[PDB]
Amino acid sequence: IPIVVRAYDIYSRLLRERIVCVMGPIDDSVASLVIAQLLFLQSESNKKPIHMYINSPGGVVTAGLAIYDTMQYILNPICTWCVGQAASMGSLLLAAGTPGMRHSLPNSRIMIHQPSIQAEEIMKLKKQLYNIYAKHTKQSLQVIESAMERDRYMSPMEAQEFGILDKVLVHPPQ
Amino acid sequence: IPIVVRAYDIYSRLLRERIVCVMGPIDDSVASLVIAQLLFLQSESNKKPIHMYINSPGGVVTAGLAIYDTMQYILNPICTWCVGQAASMGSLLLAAGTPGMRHSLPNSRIMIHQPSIQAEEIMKLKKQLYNIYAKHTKQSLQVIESAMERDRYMSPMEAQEFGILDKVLVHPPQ
Amino acid sequence: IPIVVRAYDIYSRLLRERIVCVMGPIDDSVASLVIAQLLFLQSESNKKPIHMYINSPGGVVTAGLAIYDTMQYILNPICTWCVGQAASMGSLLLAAGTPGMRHSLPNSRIMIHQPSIQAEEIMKLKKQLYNIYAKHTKQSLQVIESAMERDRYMSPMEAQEFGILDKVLVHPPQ
Amino acid sequence: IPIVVRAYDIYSRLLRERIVCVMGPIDDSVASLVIAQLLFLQSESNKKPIHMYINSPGGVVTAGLAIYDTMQYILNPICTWCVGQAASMGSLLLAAGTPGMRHSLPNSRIMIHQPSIQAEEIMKLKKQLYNIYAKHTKQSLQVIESAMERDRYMSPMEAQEFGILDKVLVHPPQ
Amino acid sequence: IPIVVRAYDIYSRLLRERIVCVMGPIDDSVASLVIAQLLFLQSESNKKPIHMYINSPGGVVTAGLAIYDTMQYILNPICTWCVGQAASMGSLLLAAGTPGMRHSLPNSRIMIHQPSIQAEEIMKLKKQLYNIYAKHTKQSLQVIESAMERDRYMSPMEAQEFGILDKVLVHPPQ
Amino acid sequence: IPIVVRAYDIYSRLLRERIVCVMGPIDDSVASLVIAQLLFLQSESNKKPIHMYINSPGGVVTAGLAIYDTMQYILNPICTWCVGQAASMGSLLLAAGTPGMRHSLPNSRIMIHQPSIQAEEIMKLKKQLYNIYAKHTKQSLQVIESAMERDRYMSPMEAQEFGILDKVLVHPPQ
Amino acid sequence: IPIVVRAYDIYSRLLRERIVCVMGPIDDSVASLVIAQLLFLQSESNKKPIHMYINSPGGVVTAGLAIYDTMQYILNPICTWCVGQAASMGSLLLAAGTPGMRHSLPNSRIMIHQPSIQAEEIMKLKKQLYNIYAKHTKQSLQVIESAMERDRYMSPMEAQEFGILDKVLVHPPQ
Amino acid sequence: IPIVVRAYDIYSRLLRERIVCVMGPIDDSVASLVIAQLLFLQSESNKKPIHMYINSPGGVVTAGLAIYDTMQYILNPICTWCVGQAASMGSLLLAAGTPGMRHSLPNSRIMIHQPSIQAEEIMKLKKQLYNIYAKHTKQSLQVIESAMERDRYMSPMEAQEFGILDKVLVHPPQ
Amino acid sequence: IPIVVRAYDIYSRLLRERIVCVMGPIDDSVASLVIAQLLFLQSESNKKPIHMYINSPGGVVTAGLAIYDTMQYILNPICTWCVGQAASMGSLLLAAGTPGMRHSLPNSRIMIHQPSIQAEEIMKLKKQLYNIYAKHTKQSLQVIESAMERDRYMSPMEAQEFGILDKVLVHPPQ
Amino acid sequence: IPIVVRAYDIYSRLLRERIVCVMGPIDDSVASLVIAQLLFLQSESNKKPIHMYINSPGGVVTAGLAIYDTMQYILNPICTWCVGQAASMGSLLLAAGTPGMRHSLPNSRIMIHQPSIQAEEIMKLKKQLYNIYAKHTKQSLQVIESAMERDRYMSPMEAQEFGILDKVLVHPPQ
Ligand SMILES: C[C@@H]1Cc2nc(NCc3ccc(Br)cc3)[nH]c(=O)c2CN1Cc1cccc(C#N)c1
Ligand SMILES: C[C@@H]1Cc2nc(NCc3ccc(Br)cc3)[nH]c(=O)c2CN1Cc1cccc(C#N)c1
Ligand SMILES: C[C@@H]1Cc2nc(NCc3ccc(Br)cc3)[nH]c(=O)c2CN1Cc1cccc(C#N)c1
Ligand SMILES: C[C@@H]1Cc2nc(NCc3ccc(Br)cc3)[nH]c(=O)c2CN1Cc1cccc(C#N)c1
Ligand SMILES: C[C@@H]1Cc2nc(NCc3ccc(Br)cc3)[nH]c(=O)c2CN1Cc1cccc(C#N)c1
Ligand SMILES: C[C@@H]1Cc2nc(NCc3ccc(Br)cc3)[nH]c(=O)c2CN1Cc1cccc(C#N)c1
Ligand SMILES: C[C@@H]1Cc2nc(NCc3ccc(Br)cc3)[nH]c(=O)c2CN1Cc1cccc(C#N)c1
Ligand SMILES: C[C@@H]1Cc2nc(NCc3ccc(Br)cc3)[nH]c(=O)c2CN1Cc1cccc(C#N)c1
Ligand SMILES: C[C@@H]1Cc2nc(NCc3ccc(Br)cc3)[nH]c(=O)c2CN1Cc1cccc(C#N)c1
Ligand SMILES: C[C@@H]1Cc2nc(NCc3ccc(Br)cc3)[nH]c(=O)c2CN1Cc1cccc(C#N)c1
Repeated sequence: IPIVVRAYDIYSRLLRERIVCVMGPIDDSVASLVIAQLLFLQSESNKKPIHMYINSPGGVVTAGLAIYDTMQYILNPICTWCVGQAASMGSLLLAAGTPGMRHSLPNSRIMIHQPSIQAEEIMKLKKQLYNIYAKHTKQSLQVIESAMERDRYMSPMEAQEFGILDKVLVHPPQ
Repeated sequence: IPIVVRAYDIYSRLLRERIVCVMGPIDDSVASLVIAQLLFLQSESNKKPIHMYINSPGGVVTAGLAIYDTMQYILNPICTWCVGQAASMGSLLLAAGTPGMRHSLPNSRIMIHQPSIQAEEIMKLKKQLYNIYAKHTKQSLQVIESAMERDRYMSPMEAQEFGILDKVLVHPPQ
Repeated sequence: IPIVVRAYDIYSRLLRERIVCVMGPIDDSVASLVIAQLLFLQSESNKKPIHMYINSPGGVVTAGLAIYDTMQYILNPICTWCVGQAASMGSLLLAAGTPGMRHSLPNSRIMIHQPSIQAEEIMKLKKQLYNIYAKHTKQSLQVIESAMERDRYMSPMEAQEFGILDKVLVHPPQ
Repeated sequence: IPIVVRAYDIYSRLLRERIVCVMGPIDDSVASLVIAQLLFLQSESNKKPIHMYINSPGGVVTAGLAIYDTMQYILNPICTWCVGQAASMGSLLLAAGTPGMRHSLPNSRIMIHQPSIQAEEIMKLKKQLYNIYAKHTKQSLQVIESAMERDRYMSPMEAQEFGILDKVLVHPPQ
Repeated sequence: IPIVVRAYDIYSRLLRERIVCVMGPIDDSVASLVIAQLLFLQSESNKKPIHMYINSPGGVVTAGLAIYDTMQYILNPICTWCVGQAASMGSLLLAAGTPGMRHSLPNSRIMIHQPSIQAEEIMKLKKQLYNIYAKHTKQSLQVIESAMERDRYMSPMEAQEFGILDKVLVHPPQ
Repeated sequence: IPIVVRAYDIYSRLLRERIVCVMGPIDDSVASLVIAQLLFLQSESNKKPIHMYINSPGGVVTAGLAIYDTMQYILNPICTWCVGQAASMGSLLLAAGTPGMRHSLPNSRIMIHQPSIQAEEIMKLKKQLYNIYAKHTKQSLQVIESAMERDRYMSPMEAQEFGILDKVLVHPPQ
Repeated sequence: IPIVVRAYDIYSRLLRERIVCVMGPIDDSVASLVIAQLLFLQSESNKKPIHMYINSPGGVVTAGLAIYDTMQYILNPICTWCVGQAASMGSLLLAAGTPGMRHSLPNSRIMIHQPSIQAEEIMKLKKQLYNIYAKHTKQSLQVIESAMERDRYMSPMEAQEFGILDKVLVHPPQ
Repeated sequence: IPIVVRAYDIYSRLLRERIVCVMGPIDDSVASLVIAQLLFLQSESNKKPIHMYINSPGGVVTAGLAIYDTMQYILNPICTWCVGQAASMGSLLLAAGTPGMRHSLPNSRIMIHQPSIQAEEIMKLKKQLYNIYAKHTKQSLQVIESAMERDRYMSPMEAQEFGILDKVLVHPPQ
Repeated sequence: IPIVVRAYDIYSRLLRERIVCVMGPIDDSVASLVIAQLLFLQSESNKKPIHMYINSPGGVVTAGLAIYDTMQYILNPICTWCVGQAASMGSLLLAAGTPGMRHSLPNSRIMIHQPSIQAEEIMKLKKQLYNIYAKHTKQSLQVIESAMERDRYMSPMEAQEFGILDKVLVHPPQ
Repeated sequence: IPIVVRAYDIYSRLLRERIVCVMGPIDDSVASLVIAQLLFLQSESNKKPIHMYINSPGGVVTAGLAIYDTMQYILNPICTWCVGQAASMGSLLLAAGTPGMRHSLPNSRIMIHQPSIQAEEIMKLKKQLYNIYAKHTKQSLQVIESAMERDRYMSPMEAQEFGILDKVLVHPPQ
């Protein structure tokens, strides 16, 4: 994490590009940082888009739900880019983007299995996650449950036709 | 924790927005930090409100009681925002907010079970918590005990009708 | 631990409000820090009061005795504020405050039990604690020993009746 | 890691010479840093080349594939310099360089074995790697699968004739 | 590691004397740092010499080969000074210096045993080291193999007559 | 564990008195041993009763369910004696006793909270536990769910009137 | 594990009842023991059946395949009994039983997900498992794959109608 | 633990003298062993007494209560002998002995402080302990609670005066 | 590991069936035990065959070579049965069996990759392994080197075609 | 620990010579063992002497007091032999022997410092030790306190003239 050039860090100038990247497992600290960055970008401008690079092997369910609630709260359109992999919570945040701005890369893998203590609490968490999926991906609850029951990854085109993604860019279209 | 924009980081500008975030488990250090931040915001202006983002999986009983005493001591109205999950100790602070300023998010989870060496000390602490709940939630001691005896998470609407929350917002007032 | 406001840390401005915070267990380093802060505050002003916030689950006997000797040595009046829990050494430093200026929040906890290798040394230290309590709380050595034999936490009102506290404030009296 | 010469660190000036370096094992953080550096160099100039030094013993397949997708996304030609060794996951990044600009030092070691929990996921990743190698190395899928099935290190000349490298420099052009 | 004086660290000023010290075991990070320092000194001036202090108890074979390739690539004459000892890779880098500039100290010990799990890879690396020694030391492959097969250290005079060193200085000749 | 007197061990003569014991946490090995003992006692006599002492603080749900299925399969009447305590799983084993043979000592403790990765699996297991309780205790599903939702122990008389126990002996009734 | 009755152990008499118990995770040692027990029971009598109790959360794939090959090699009919739970690797052993002798208790759990570095080898093992399941359960490979692609536990009736089980007993035949 | 002389172990013959020793902390296994020994001695003879040597630094409240219930259940009179020391549970089992047979050695130490997650559970357990003490020592609940609220050790003579002991023997009756 | 019946352990009767199972990784102790068992079976009868069950994930090269030299030294024909898998040294011992007696089960996995500090020593050992394979498998050195260079598992039929096996039995000979 | 010869262990025959060796630190287990052995030797014959070899670097105060109470309780004359050393509790048990039978060896060292949580408890225990010393050694309390306050060892002759020992033997006097 070297300093890039007014003496900005690689992750400091990154946020100055309206970009909030969620790298690694999603924990309480990472969730709080992402929420703070999203709110700061909203304060800077409530109409400009905010990019979110999603590369996480999982995380906490409550953390992802808080990040999703913050994303939906702010009035900025969220462009979710799956740069790497999209685990259960990562894939949820990916699908939680604005309709028509959920992009990805050719070798990006998406997974919605949600492998997951309090039985009733986690089951109701799964129920509300199914609800969020049915809302964003424009799908039904039965198909979402059947898909999340299978422990398997999906390709960019599969995720695009299923509703998780919208576009699959290989190079900047010009 | 990158630097945002006079060379301030996330957690510094967060406190400059009259906002305090009790993130992670509540311990002696976190409790002291929250108390200092609340008192500093009071010093800045005793009239302006203070926002408290509550996302904690639990914490210490004495720490939460100290945070509650500091909140009640300062003359600033406390807007408790349940951003994520609100454990027993965090749920107390969420209920200890100003009447009419205890907000939450759609996918937030609130718990008041308080899954809790000195048996008599922790019992008196539980009684103090019952009293605080009956005071802020405008409920009785019997119902509070019955609710805190069950290990479960309440929904935003359930916590709003029970007395823990006041409003359940999805987007800012349009 | 963010930066507050000329780019002062939270704990730095804290010491600039004549406040010393004895947080967490009391050890040699914490004791040296508290002693240095007290002496520096005396240097800044020998007549202005010094506020000592006490929240500790215990500590070292010699460390608490050093802090007490430093408090008694400096001419400044020491306002001991119990914010959280006051353990053996915490409660001892609390009772060691200037008469008429020992305060505690409504839900704070006080305990002088002192749950007491050199057996004779620690016993003589215990006798010194007995004497200090008899001096400050205006109580007799017999009742002090009888109370310290019981392992329990005193409430702010109970500690005020016992002579450990002078006031139990709920809100700034105006 | 000393400071070099306006108070620039060695790795800071390194990124300031359009020179990215995938050193050590490839993980989520390292891949995120590499992607950020690549995108920042594209922002500085989308036509000037970008140098990528590869001395990695491997890493996460997802991370390397994300780095590859980022390299292919940006319009800058990527000069992949194999320094020391180019393990499986690095070898792809070494083979993914712009044609006519993939260099390697005389004593560098190249390997594409890619030693190979979700079986279907990792095997689909292996198939994607086969496709990428066939694309960049201009080789067929059968020969790539045969070469990656053998656990061995190729020499710079061997990797050059195999299509992984374009030049094997001993000294700069005289 | 104090600061020497325009507020330069001891190692920062060391690197400003055209000097790169390979201290301790040679790992990937140390190898990358040495390569970056050598290339930076080249950029500063490709004509002035570069001093390399070699004191390491071993290291990685690929790391030493990368350092050697970097040394041979840059057009700067390398003055290798053995300060304290020279392990297998250290002694190799020592012999890899410019003819007539491979100095050492009286009590400096040189070892070329190379106590070398991919067996074929390490054996091919061993053959590469044999070739490098035969090139620089101006010796044959058989004698180099016989020497590296024995696990023992060599004195500065023995290393000078064998071809590893050129001069054995005690004090600056004036 | 001394030998008692034909040179039998404590736990050996114990099983020779048709007396099985579930001590400590219930696990795969313990459950297998209990099943083997129950089947051996059935082989010895399918009509004579079998005593099951329960002093377990819990264990695996599948193990307790295996023990329960073995108890139901064997035709022997099972006298479940709650000695010390009967945690959730043990409590099921305590409730799974033959009607009119579930005994408990005065100071014994009963608890059916069942505090408990696959969400749906554990939820269906909890549903099966609800069904088993409704069957044995002659209670409804709603009351069982309400009771098991509260994390608290029950007294012998409370468990007897609730349906978990039948008799509360202090001494052998004669 | 006390001694039962000529001073036989629990697991000793268990094997003397032509009964083998695959308890806990399946490893090399456990698989070798199961194979030895099966072959010894065959030696005793090739016509008499052999009972295999299956309570395992999984284990090594090669170990389970060795157990399956031993079961199929011996001429004795294998009566599989799912007690407690039959995880993926055990489920095969449960499904590999003789047609018409695969029993399961009411609360037992069956799972065939087979959650599974030698990527190619584990995929070929998964294909062999597909073949074995298609053979024993009298189902097509497509349905077997679509079923075990989901991570879930089947009930006794579900596994019986799917082909993994034959009978679901609650009590011995009256 | 040597063999004493029909090849008896020291503990084997010890238990053959109608003597049970609760040595060390009281856990589930120790509790089960003590219960088994007591019931075996009852089986041997219900009239003859049973000697219980108590040397424990503490233990589990549930284990001590189980041992107490077993002692009260069996008709044999229990002669409690405090050897070395008697902690909370040790002293409870000591006082639980038959009246007129609770002995202790001259230098033995008795402590009933009971220094003690479920708050309500442990509190009800402490209430049960208060009741047991009031029953056996013939003391009132108020004085019992005020006594064990202090953390101190009673001498054999003091414990005899307090009602915990009946005799303090220095030598057998001459 | 129960006892089978004149009070013989399972592994004891196993060796009494002229069988020597090399289970788990091959180490010095396991190699010594296997050699001792082979020589004991030779002493019992030099004409009767000796069965060697091979289920190993790997082992030491020297250990496997010692086992091979022992197998070749004794005049008994060695029937090597691959049960579950045959790793680097396991597969070598398997191929080292007497011609016409190397058997394997349908689902067994054979691998001769031999993924193998002394470099020259291990390379000479691997050359010896090449020679042994060429001797027993009737194959040439080049093909053996090509096969062992690939990290993959051969099926029983493939290993039979490659000369490692002579038969692939599904059931005993009818 | 070999077997000596009717197939008796070294320690078993040692205990059969009326000898109890308190070897190593004195803990609850060793204390119970010594008490049991002493009582067994009493049961065998209350007139014959009992030898006690004392070689321990310390132990527990309560354990030593229990051993002392057992020694004084039994009517057998205790011959305490100091073999190698005598720590605080070891030296106490040594002095606790019968007058005229407290022997030792030439190079045996005696220490009575007693370097010693519960301050008041250990203080009263050390007072009891003072009393025991004054009783057995025929000395006063002041001298005993002054001696135990010094952290130093004593020679056999010093301990004999002080009262701890009675004789200092080198060879059996004949
Ligand atoms: C109203 C309350 C206060 C507030 N304050 C500002 N100030 C701008 C700002 C925030 C943060 C940084 Br860093 C820098 C500048 N902007 C807002 O959007 C909010 C909203 N809050 C409600 C709310 C809603 C949903 C999720 C969360 C959460 N977590 C909180
Ligand atoms: C009177 C005593 C001193 C004092 N000092 C100031 N100065 C402002 C200030 C405080 C902190 C930072 Br950082 C920056 C500026 N402001 C106050 O509100 C208090 C109140 N204190 C009593 C008190 C009451 C309740 C909880 C606690 C606690 N813990 C302490
Ligand atoms: C006389 C000796 C020197 C001295 N020096 C100053 N200078 C002011 C100062 C101190 C510290 C910081 Br940071 C900044 C400014 N002020 C004093 O009060 C003392 C007293 N000392 C005696 C003494 C008494 C009791 C406890 C301790 C202790 N520990 C030491
Ligand atoms: C459109 C989206 C936003 C964006 N923003 C800028 N700004 C320049 C800049 C970036 C970073 C630093 Br540090 C400094 C300056 N430049 C871009 O190339 C992209 C592309 N993004 C899409 C995209 C494509 C492929 C991989 C990833 C990833 N990870 C993301
Ligand atoms: C051509 C490529 C880019 C390049 N860039 C510059 N710029 C100067 C500079 C470098 C680094 C720092 Br810090 C500061 C200033 N100078 C060069 O010598 C090289 C050579 N590279 C090829 C190359 C050859 C041998 C080993 C490695 C390696 N590892 C890489
Ligand atoms: C029919 C099958 C074979 C069998 N064999 C005997 N033999 C007596 C015996 C068993 C064990 C010892 Br040790 C000593 C003597 N007795 C039986 O009850 C059963 C029942 N089995 C079915 C079954 C039912 C429920 C749970 C499990 C389980 N786990 C297994
Ligand atoms: C022919 C070969 C030798 C042999 N020997 C006997 N003896 C009886 C016996 C075995 C074991 C104990 Br313990 C006690 C008595 N009985 C047999 O079934 C076999 C079969 N063998 C082939 C074979 C097939 C499948 C899996 C494995 C494996 N692993 C091995
Ligand atoms: C009636 C039930 C069965 C029974 N069986 C016998 N047999 C004698 C015996 C027991 C053990 C060994 Br070892 C050797 C011979 N004797 C009895 O006292 C009891 C009493 N039971 C009830 C009961 C009461 C209190 C605590 C517990 C407990 N834990 C259990
Ligand atoms: C001659 C030497 C002594 C000897 N002794 C006997 N006695 C039979 C016997 C051996 C072992 C047990 Br257990 C029980 C009975 N039988 C022999 O085969 C050998 C051969 N030895 C040479 C030799 C050759 C190859 C590998 C090794 C090895 N390791 C050793
Ligand atoms: C009266 C009570 C029962 C009793 N029983 C016998 N039986 C002989 C015997 C004991 C043990 C083995 Br092993 C073998 C044979 N002999 C006795 O001395 C005692 C004395 N007891 C009281 C007592 C006094 C002092 C310390 C402790 C202690 N700890 C206990």
